Amino acid sequence: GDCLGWFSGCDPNNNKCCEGYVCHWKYPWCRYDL
Repeated sequence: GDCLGWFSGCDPNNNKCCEGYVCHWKYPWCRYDL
């Protein structure tokens, strides 16, 4: 494992997900960026 993943939870200030995902304040879970 390298990144958190859309399934994993992350923060907007401490985003630790893989390219493509975004920790928008809207929700904790990593939301897609499409």
